[PDB]
Amino acid sequence: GKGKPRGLNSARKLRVHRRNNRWAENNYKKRLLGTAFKSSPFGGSSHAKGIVLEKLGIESKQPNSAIRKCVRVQLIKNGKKVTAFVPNDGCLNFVDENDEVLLAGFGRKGKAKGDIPGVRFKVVKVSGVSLLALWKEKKEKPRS
Amino acid sequence: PRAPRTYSKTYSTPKRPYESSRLDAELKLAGEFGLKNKKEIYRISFQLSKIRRAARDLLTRDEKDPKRLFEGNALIRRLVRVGVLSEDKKKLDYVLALKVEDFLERRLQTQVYKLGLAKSVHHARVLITQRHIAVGKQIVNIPSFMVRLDSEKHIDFAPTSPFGGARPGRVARRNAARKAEASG
Amino acid sequence: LNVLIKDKEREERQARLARVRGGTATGGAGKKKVKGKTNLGGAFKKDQDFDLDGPDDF
Amino acid sequence: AKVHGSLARAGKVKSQTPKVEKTEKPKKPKGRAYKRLLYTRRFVNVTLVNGKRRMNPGPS
Amino acid sequence: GWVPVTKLGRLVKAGKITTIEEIFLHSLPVKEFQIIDTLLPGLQDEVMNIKPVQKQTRAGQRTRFKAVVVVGDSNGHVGLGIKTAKEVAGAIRAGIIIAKLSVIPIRRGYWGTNLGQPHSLATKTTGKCGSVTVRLIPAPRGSGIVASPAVKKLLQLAGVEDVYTQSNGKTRTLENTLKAAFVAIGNTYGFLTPNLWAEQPLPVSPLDIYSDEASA
RNA sequence: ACCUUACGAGAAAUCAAAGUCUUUGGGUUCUGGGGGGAGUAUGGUCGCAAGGCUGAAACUUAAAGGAAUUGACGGAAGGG
RNA sequence: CAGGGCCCAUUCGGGUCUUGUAAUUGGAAUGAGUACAAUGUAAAUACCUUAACGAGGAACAAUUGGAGGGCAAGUCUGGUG
Ligand SMILES: [Mg+2]
Ligand SMILES: [Mg+2]
Ligand SMILES: [Mg+2]
Ligand SMILES: [Mg+2]
Ligand SMILES: [Mg+2]
Ligand SMILES: [Mg+2]
Ligand SMILES: [Mg+2]
Ligand SMILES: [Mg+2]
Ligand SMILES: [Mg+2]
Repeated sequence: GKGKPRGLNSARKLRVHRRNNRWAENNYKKRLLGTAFKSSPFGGSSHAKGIVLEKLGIESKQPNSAIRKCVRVQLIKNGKKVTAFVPNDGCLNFVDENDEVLLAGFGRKGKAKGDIPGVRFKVVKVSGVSLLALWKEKKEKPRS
Repeated sequence: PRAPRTYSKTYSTPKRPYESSRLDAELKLAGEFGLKNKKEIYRISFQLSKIRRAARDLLTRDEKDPKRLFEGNALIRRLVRVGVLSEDKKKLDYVLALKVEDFLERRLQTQVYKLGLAKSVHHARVLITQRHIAVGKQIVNIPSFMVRLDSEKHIDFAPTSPFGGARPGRVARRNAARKAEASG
Repeated sequence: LNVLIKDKEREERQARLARVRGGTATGGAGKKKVKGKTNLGGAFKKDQDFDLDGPDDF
Repeated sequence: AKVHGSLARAGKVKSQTPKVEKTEKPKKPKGRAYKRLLYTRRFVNVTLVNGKRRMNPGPS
Repeated sequence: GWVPVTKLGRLVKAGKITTIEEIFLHSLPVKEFQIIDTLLPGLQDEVMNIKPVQKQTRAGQRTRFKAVVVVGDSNGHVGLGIKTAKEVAGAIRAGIIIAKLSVIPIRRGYWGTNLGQPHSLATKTTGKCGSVTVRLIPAPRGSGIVASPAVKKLLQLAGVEDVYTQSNGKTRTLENTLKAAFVAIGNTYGFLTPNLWAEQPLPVSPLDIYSDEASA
């Protein structure tokens, strides 16, 4: 009889079975436990400002031979330490030190993106100026 | 606070962005009817989808049903009035078989071209937009006007314009000023 | 500047081998022939088997 | 692991690219006119053909 | 020329058989493609994809090309052929032969009210190849073929104007999904409906009217 | 329990049930939702103990897996 | 400047009847903008209307993302290695 009950008064069993088995999912369990509000560095927001600690030369995974040019940043709202990847060619020459950067995710919904081992965020703005505007020389930085 | 203004969106982009057949179809439509973007074609396919959804909701209803009779006659009447639906085909099954070229033939741009005041759909577009056109005795500068098939007899040039007369225009008056300057 | 250098040498190399009738400098005495280029199209890049076989040849 | 590296090389190729200046072109039309020229290049004037229509042929 | 070898080929060359409905009516097995392109001269073909298959060997991989072809004329008939060959052009040519050999009819119908010509299918109909199941549901006018691109072109080539489709299984396996859709539109003439309930006089075969236009 | 078909089913191996399942509803109970981390931590609860039963997450990863095919190999068996 | 049968039944001659390119030239048309005025408004601003001015290629110059696949669009040319 296909598993599940079929009787006309058996809605309670179907409801509680659906709740119990809804816990087996990924997105539902994450939303209902609220791990984004508790165990996420951004705390569930899309973006976050932080202060650059140092500049890292993280090497990519196999097979890929490169140095990926990320930075360590301490978040302003949490004080949490975070690694952020500075996206384009030559753009690490803007992100020097003690700066206010704005950070976003990479799009992989909390996962490390590519051959880059263990970074989950990218840099968007440095010192209030966006990184592509600096890269395309539309604008230029303040002194500090 | 005051009552909120209602608004609605009038188009919808298609589901697959890059499909070569649909792209070549919409470019044929835009070239033949003189349109500027794909948003106009999306607007017409949205309007047609709403008409088809109402007709689909009525044909599930049985015949002699009062809602089906009332709203089917009203929808058929609005379609035969604007001229998208022919005078013989008036049975709510022809409504389903309509397609976007039926709506696109009724715009003021293609009507100005078909009446022959224009020589092109692109000339028709700029003639409408630059206010040399009047569907009643009233200027219309909207190319998507959807003339109502007793207004087709009355599309003509505006009275307060050149090409309907009584004063030439800026560049003509300038050139006449230069030639009267050279005469004196 | 280096691109300037390369382009200029290219143009000059057109000029020297204008007078000399065949291929390389010194011609048939030379013992060295003039090479050509293989028009591959796009066939062999990141080399594989060709799905697009040609039905007819001009 | 290897969190260090050679940070001195950043921007190498972007600095090595020779600056080639853009040629100045006539303006392309905007709007309905641009769709008009795309329609004309695709449907009435199909001057370039190889039995299959291509939009950006490399020099054959 | 052709110089046919089948009784059916001699009959279709002589002009005794002037339609393929007689073949579909008497379930005559076609084995010569010249019958099909003689009786349906207007069908036009399209090759779906060419994917390479490989057999491992002592040194490397013997590779061959699999071509999927759909023929059809745009009212009532479709054929599906799939052929593996050493050469891509041979695979396409032989697939056009195989697709012409497998031509079956389609029962078009009405979603309601029988006013115009038949636009849609008569019933819901399913088909299955591999894990893939394709279901086909009759749609109102102006709905168009609501299908993924391959099975949309197959239903366009059948002559259907509007049909809802539902899939199940590994639908990215294109050859299996085409064979499932082929079985699904083949079943349209398999379903018995109350308009088909009335009895028929069982007409006699052209192979016995014209029995002396065979070889001897 | 076995043998043969394949009406049928299935991804196949195979199956008289693993059929009567997109033409999807005879009744009912239990379990699963990509691979790890992990049957791990932690809290209960049973046990003299050894342990049993319940049982996560952070983080990490683009496959892990099933059944078949063709090769290659075997301190496997035969033949020429 | 790159094209069809035919009037021709006048072999590679005008090409009507069109379709698009042009370091080839012409006038027409109009708002964006500016501004008397009136209207608008509690008073204004703006819209609607309207004298006067306001166009045409360095002018009144549309971007944003892309061009291996998914998924429209390179049988390119330099650079790095
Ligand atoms: Mg009950
Ligand atoms: Mg996980
Ligand atoms: Mg990888
Ligand atoms: Mg599905
Ligand atoms: Mg295995
Ligand atoms: Mg761009
Ligand atoms: Mg790029
Ligand atoms: Mg590029
Ligand atoms: Mg493509």
